[PDB]
Amino acid sequence: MVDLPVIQPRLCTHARWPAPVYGLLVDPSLPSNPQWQNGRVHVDGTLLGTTPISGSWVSCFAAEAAYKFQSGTGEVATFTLIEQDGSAYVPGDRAAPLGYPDFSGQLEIEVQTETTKTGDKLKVTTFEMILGPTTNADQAPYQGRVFASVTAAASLDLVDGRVRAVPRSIYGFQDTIPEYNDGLLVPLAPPIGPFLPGEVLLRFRTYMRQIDTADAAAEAIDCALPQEFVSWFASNAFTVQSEALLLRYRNTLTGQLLFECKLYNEGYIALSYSGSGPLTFPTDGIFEVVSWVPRLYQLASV
Amino acid sequence: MVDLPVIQPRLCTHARWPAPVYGLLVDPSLPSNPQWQNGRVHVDGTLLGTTPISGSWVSCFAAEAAYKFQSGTGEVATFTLIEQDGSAYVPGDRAAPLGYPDFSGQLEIEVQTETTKTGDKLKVTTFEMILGPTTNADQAPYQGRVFASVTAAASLDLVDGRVRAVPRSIYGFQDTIPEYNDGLLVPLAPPIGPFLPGEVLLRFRTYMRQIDTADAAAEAIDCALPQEFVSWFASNAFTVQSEALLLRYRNTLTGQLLFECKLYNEGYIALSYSGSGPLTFPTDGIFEVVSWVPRLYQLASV
Amino acid sequence: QVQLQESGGGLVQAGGSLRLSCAKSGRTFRAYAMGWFRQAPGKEREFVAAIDWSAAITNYADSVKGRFTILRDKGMNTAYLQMNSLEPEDTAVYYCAATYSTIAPRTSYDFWGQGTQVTVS
Amino acid sequence: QVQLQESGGGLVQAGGSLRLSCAKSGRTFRAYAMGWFRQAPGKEREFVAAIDWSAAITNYADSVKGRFTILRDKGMNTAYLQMNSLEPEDTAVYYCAATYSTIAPRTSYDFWGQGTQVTVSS
Repeated sequence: MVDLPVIQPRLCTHARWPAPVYGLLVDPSLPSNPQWQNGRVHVDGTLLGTTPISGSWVSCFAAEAAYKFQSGTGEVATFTLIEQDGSAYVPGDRAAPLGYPDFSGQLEIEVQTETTKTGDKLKVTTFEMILGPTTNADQAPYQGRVFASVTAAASLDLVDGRVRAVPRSIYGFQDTIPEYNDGLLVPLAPPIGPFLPGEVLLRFRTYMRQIDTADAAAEAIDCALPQEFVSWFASNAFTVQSEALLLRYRNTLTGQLLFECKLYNEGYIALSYSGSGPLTFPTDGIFEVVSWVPRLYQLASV
Repeated sequence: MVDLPVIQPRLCTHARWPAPVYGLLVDPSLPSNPQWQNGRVHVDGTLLGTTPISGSWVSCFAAEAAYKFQSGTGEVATFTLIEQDGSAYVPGDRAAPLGYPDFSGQLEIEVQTETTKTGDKLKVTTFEMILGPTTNADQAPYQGRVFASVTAAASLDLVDGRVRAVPRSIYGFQDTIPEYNDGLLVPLAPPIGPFLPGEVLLRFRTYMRQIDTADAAAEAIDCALPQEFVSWFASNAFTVQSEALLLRYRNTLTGQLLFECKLYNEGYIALSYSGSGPLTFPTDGIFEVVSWVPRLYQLASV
Repeated sequence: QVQLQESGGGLVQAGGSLRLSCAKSGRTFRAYAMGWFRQAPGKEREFVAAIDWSAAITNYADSVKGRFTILRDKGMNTAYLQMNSLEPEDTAVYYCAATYSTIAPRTSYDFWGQGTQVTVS
Repeated sequence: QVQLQESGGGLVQAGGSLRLSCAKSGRTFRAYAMGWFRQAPGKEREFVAAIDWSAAITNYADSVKGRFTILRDKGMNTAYLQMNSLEPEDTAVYYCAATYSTIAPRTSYDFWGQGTQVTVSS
């Protein structure tokens, strides 16, 4: 039978930004049917979109990097993408290499660089890269090419070589898919859904290192499942008996029910909630599988 | 009965530094019984040392930061450690908060900062932090207090607040435990072992973003198990029947055996190898559980 | 190459309204502020208003605060200057400019539009 | 506060060896280079040798190359100058210094020893 890992949400890894899960909530004021490409897996272990098995791949990419200096722009990096295991990136039935960011804004990335200009020879260099929207850098990760740059008074004298770019911070974050193919079509995991009337998406929330105004809120990003649940479905071989699983999220010490929900076999969780504003949950419970249930199974309201 | 997640090593997360597993090897020329504090778990699910469940916690820490400028030194950060889920850190029966680095050298770290200066008000600031050895900064992560600094001509005018430090790079890496308690003793997970005569540690290897001279090798760091194995044992409630599990590492495609090994129930893997130099293995195989075997089970030589 | 195309200048009476707009075209390689400068005859190019790439930060010249509003969509290539309560002292060529930045700077812009004449009675 | 303590200074015959040692004590807040400078009577303070915190990078003055070696263990608080084939022109007060760096600089050292006299008699 299908089971779940015995891990409290607060001890889990986020599936869209490489950080701890800090929050668990529903918020029907937010887009109901997001088209996230990471954190997407079927109960049967079928990965959707750019979803990787390893949490360390999330919001990262690998590449053959080529550097040039262009006065008035600065140091420009052209990244020829490969998959993070070093295997060749081949345009296929998904938007980008596995783990490639699935949100918009400007990412500060860090890469191992080698310089000939004298000081440290191997070091780590920060670049700025626009994920989206369009009318910026004409990114084409679908075709294996993306662009980043940083202000420099003169050439950094960087040597061409292999990098794995990892995320430092987000500026002008927006939760809409990035520019995957310079305005052209790409294969996308479908919008999350559908939901019964009165059902809403359960969100696993983390907070992103940001560049913002002195008074900004923590920058929230949500996913359908923590990364441990993603790898669990992918590294297991479950047999799907019905459209959904009834889960009960319970206090770990007492067994007190906090809420019941449905894991649709397409990899998203619904609660029955009729309020208009956000409702948060303790992050120190455990999800238990109760039973296969049909699509139309009516949950106890929260 | 015990099973393992069906994941090739090359698609797994490293358990001591937050990066992909790139290499799988034995090397008798290296320390035989390393005292690693991260990536330590029992087959029965007991976490050892500072080992976190989440890969995002590895080589990171959370703290209340207090910053000061000191003419001649630069900006100084005093970090009062918390556990990475935001709960209080209390000195107990391990060296440090969960996921604290278990190696030595100077770690460049990144933290969310807030400044009152003009320009970016929330931004990410890089600091340099000595992990070890002792005779440097008098670090006491065991007691909940560590120090970092960065060169500045003037005060960075940083506001005190909560941070999660994540690693940018390593300088002067050395794979020995860091300064946990200002040169004093701390509770430690024991050395990895023991091995029968002829048995050697299987190493899962990644490479660290580094600061070095032009002609440095990639900076290798080894762990006993990938993080997906660590969370798998911790999230399962496996009954231990004898000292070791016989595993077979097989070519996914051809079904060919590459080697057999013992997963000792104390959370490390042994091969029988009598060479004196390193022997690397393909990273695209699958580990399968054959059975429970006694301590004295004799592996076929590799 | 970065080009900035302006619309919406011309002649207006004292106390009236105009809306300038500016469209950035050409490939850029990181975030950029959009801004308005102006030059009256015999005077230097002076700062009017600017908005960061995220569209969350605005700076204004003291002489226009409360009268002018700069608008922009997050990450997008079009900026608008809503100019209300215009006065003769506001007569100038208005220049759209853009510059690589994560803020809304008042100086040292790299990219320049053609200028549009604004004339108040 | 940060202190440097050096020793091993004495009198030796031309073509002799001498070994200087230095130890840093007190709290430092990031990696630090350790170096040797010298100052003969009347003349100006000159660079001799330096070694980075990782103990992988060394810089030497041209006048001491193939004669003097600077030694250190990665991350550790002691540096050594093995002074071989000593000549009367090497006579001076030898000062230990340390400075915040990931390399082996030649100038701008923040921390200074009290110095030790080396005298080479022809």
